[PDB]
Amino acid sequence: MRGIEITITMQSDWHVGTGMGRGELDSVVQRDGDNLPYIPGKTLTGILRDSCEQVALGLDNGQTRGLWHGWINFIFGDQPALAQGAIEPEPRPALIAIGSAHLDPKLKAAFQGKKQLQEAIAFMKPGVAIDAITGTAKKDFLRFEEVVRLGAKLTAEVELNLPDNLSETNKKVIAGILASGAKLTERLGGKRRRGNGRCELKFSGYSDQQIQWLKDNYQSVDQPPKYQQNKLQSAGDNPEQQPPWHIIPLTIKTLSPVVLPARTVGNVVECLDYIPGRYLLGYIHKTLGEYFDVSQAIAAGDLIITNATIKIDGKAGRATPFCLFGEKLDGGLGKGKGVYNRFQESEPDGIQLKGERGGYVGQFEQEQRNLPNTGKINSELFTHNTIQDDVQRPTSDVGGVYSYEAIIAGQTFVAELRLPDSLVKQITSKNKNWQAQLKATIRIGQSKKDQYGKIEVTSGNSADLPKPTGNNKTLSIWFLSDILLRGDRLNFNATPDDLKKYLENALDIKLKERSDNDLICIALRSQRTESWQVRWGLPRPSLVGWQAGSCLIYDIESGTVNAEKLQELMITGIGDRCTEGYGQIGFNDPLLSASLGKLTAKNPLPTNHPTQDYARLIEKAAWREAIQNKALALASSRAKREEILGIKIMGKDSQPTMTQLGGFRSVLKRLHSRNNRDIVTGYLTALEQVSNRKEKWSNTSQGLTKIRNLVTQENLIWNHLDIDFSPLTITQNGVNQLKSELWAEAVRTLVDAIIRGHKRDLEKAQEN
Amino acid sequence: FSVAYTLAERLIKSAKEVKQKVTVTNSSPITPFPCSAIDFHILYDSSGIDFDRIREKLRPEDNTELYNRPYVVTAAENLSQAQGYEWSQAHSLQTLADRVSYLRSEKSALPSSQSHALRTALYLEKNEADAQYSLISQRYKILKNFAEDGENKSLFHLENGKYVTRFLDALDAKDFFANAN
Amino acid sequence: ARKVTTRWKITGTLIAETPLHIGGVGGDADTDLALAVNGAGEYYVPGTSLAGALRGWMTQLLNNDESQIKDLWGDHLDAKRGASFVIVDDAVIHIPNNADVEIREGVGIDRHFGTAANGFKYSRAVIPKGSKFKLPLTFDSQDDGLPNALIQLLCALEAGDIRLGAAKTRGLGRIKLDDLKLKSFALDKPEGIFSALLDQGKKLDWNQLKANVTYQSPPYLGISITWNPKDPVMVKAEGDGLAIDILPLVSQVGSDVRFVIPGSSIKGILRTQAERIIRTICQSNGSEKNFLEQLRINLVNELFGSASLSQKQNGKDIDLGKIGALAVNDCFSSLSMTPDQWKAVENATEMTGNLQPALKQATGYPNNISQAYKVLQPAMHVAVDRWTGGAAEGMLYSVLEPIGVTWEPIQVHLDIARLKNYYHGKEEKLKPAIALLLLVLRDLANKKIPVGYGTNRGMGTITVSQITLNGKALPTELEPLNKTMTCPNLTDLDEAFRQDLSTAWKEWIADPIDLCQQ
Repeated sequence: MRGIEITITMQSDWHVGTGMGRGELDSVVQRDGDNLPYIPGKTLTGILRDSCEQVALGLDNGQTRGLWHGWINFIFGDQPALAQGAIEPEPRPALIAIGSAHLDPKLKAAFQGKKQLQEAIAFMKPGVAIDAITGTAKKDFLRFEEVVRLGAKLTAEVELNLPDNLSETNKKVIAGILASGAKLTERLGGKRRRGNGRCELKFSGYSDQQIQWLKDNYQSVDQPPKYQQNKLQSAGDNPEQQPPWHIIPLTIKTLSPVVLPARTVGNVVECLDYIPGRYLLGYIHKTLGEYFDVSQAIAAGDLIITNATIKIDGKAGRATPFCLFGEKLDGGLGKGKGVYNRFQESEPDGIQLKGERGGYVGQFEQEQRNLPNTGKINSELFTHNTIQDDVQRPTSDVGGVYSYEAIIAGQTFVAELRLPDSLVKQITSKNKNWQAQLKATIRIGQSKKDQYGKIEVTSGNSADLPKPTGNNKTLSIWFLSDILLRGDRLNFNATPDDLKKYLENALDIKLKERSDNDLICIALRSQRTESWQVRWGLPRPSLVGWQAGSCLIYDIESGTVNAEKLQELMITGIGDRCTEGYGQIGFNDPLLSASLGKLTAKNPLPTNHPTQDYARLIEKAAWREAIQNKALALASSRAKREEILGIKIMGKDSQPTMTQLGGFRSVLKRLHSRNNRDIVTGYLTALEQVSNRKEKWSNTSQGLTKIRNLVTQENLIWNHLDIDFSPLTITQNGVNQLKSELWAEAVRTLVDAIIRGHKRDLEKAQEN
Repeated sequence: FSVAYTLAERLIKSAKEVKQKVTVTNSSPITPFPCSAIDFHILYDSSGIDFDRIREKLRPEDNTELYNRPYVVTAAENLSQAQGYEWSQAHSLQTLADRVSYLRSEKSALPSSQSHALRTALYLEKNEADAQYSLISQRYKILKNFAEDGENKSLFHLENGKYVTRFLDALDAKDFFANAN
Repeated sequence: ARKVTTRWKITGTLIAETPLHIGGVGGDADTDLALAVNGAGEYYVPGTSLAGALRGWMTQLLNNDESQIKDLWGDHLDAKRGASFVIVDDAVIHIPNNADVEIREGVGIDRHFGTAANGFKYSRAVIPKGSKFKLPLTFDSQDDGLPNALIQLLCALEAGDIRLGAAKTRGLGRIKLDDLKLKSFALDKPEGIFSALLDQGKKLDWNQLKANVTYQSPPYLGISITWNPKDPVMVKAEGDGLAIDILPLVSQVGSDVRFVIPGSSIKGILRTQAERIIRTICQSNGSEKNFLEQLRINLVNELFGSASLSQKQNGKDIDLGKIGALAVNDCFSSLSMTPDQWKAVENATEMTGNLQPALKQATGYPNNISQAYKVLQPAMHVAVDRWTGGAAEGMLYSVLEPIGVTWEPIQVHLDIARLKNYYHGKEEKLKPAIALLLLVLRDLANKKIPVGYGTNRGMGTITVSQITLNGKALPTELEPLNKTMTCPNLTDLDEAFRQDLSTAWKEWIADPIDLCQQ
């Protein structure tokens, strides 16, 4: 389902999300992938939950547990980290998913590349603590905080995956609670109690009619329905698998950060730099499960979804082979030079090598003449807290803070769904446009309901099958996924001899480790994967194997390898759980045969737009501070002061005296608008009409007329400032209007800077 | 401690960059000349807890960086026979310790009021940082020591095309340079 | 969530009873200290600045008890307090009509030369007077009813006893609450939670709670001085006019402009005479000290205040700064003009031309230049060259002398509670500070302290006809201060009280220790 939104109108300046500060700031707000401020969906869920907890706590007549608190645990899910002892029921997930509230997409586009404007969305708020007896600032207690301008309208997508059996009364209860708790929300973020973070929070479609219904009906409302999993159902009716194997390449693009747990340890989750195929098995069950028994196909091994690895050269990036070694001082794939395939190249004299250990390499033909392109996955750490509800601040009892690494938005990954011809016949007999159903937007990962996990999936055209070369002299193996062999005792403690025996049996060829002493023959690392199974409500077992990237090469002692069989093993994978993407091999790849040591690497807002008012506040800020900084620079040179006003130093002397500049500057304080330029022109004519005062300004570089011009030629302040305002404006007709608005302030700002820089250069000449 | 130690494992790499900026003259392969160096942070939690993010918040403009913080502590005399000698002097910890001493020296010789005006200006472009400094340089003669241009009109010096300064490092370390000696 | 037996929305109008300055980071190219503005650029009171204003006052009310303060304003470190139960929002300031911000000039006057100290020239943007902003307060009650300390706070707001922003002693920061409204929502119950969602709450009669309580106004002494200018009195306006070079300073006071004597000005003259008395007794010279050192002398550091200045004493670190216990309020004339009537004077160009109608208009005597000029009189002045006579080239200048402007009483406010805190509670240590203040008032009444511009040059002499000392909750031995004095020489205060003060004064003169060091 889709269509619900939360609209957040920020009604005071607001601060959210981060325990860090920039150069002049000791607290910096959280910023999306566009570097624009946003309300994270975990903050928004937590704020909206709290306000629903208030409503329920009122409807419960102040009982901390009761009927309506049950409804909150229905809508927002139980909090199993709080409860202690033998809680028997499995924890309910939320019915509501709430995204991060981002700025309007068109406004966000206006900002792109305008770094100066992105900074102008927020400003320093001062903060000082006063000593109660002295009435003066305490030592240490001086802070400067980034705050985001009020008026921001942010919107978050919301999804309500209500149960299929839920009654119309219970639907209206959920709407009533959510509409109520939204309207009860008046603040969010940091320092809500001291002004910040005031807001209106609205759902689309939840008017006060939804609150009024609850008011009329809350006394009639039962306990929420019991939660149950959507269990799997197997038809068993699939065909037997038949060759060929179709390959349906799925592009995955991350649209919000995705947490793909590598190591879940304490208060931090570390993230993979690839999407395991098991994350896509739910999307495969959704889209294709109407055409064939996906669960039977998984059981039979008629289905593979590979890992989504970073897209390189338009294809799936391949896990960097551990046979590649870089020069420890001045080589490796990140340097783009000095990479040796130790399966084929000796270690050079003097220089010691280090193994490559990660990242993904692109494509490489047998005569690439270049190092393969290296893809890197960008990942960011996100930090969250839990609030203890009675003290309304994090505490040790609630665990305080936790972090997720996430694959950030905008990353593009390629998976492949492989299916046998018999299933593709089955599907195509039921839908000829079935690959069009593979277009979806889905949530995967950890924390997938709130801030994390939104990905677009799009299918390509049917890709070509792999084309391994059946070399009869040597066979190499490159691990592109994590191989999970079982030992002969069915535990995972297999060894490289188990892999040798496995491939020997599968390909019907005897193998021996190659003995060339300068060259390495095996370059494995082990991997242990810890995972949860959502259908079990228990962790999976522990899956031990070898890491993607591990490599080995064998001398083929007897038998002949079949490229038809190498291809079959390059589609189905080897070992356990190949349906999830484990077991993905590369056979006789060029990059493992090649010798590499010699190679090297290769718009403005519409005028009517609703955020035009807000954008104009950002513009004035960016313009004002631009004018100020330029006025400082221009005033820092005596040639620019003499050009703009004629003011100059003549030894100890100032032309004119500082008293004459102070008189002018005191009149320019009255230049609030271009309707006040008559005030300054009044002063100048009076000065000019008195001979002794006019002579006070001789030996200026025509300073009286330079002042007349600057006050009466509106373009001239902008000519002197010579600021390029294009990076600083986003409103259409922003430059013309802001010039008409900020003119008098720019004149005042420049003259004030010039006269200060003049006096302080005069002090260097005068104070000797 | 865990976050602090992983910072140190990144700081140790930043100090260990002396391994290839100060190198044995006429060596082949280019061996490091034995050189000792420090990098330090002072988290406050504000800077970003990740070293890569920590340093990009102190590079406010594309040619301007507000940290000189890999500081060589080996004596100049010991370094004089290496290649990269000139770099080691600009990165000598004594330059930081001297400037900290000028900040600590005294009422304050450089008022904190005015140190923080300069601190604020450093985040601007050099033309604006130098403008602020030129408003101050002859009101507080101690600032002749905090300059790095060789002209006594800027807090920055040019290093491999970057305007780099110790002044904001000296404000950071002003209270972390204490000793029982 | 956090349990809330009842949520209270407390709101009303706060009016600037004096100018106001909450500062932003500082400096807008028109003022060295620039007002705080929200993200929309509108002048506003940060809810932080008002929360600490109200918490600070409450801290003095409750004798600095941490417990009850943190019960209402939260605590970062107690394991059972956390977030505040009082929410204070940011409140935008509505300057009356659309009067622009005033800029106020400031100068430090060197105590040796009697002239503007070098560098000590500054300006502060200030919100006019009459300006309004919301009282944005919310209170979540876990107890039943509304706290006494919070009722006392709302009483102090309606009394105008809380001060906000910078320069609280030097003229600024007085606010008064009007039209206080209390809306209650029983968030503990279904009907009250729906009332929060839909009905805008139960109105409580404030007058009922205001009757249940007595307002516990803290110890203070208030001095109100009635003066009439003997010689014209005026602070100089920020820049030279056209028809008149030297014009009086004016401020917006509602919808009208009035002549103002900043409290910064009355405080600097009082401080200058206070310091001169102290230095005279100790025979202590001021010529070698810089201006910040000249200011820093005993008793005046407590009364008039001292700059914040952290100093390492010996391991221990101490702030030498303290706010002034003595606070002076800007003074305003009986005589008001519409904002354009004065602009007619400021923009007059010929003293015998268009200036004459402007002054006739602004003084309220449109048809009597004689009566008009018995109120505001233009005065020409020459410097006469000593060999030739005649007049020195260029040295012709004019003053608009407010010869007949009538002024309001000067109002000084001595926070006896603030002094007593400096003296660590010892009410016996008050007597020298009180004795000094009465000596300064004896000089003020005896014309020894001229005020404003041009004091040596035909202006600034005042006649003090009444001083009204009117303290509340004074310590029992200072209660004879409660007197209306009209003799300049203090002889309306009881002689036994003036002798008691004189005895403690003489005991301090004999050994002028730093009386707040213990």
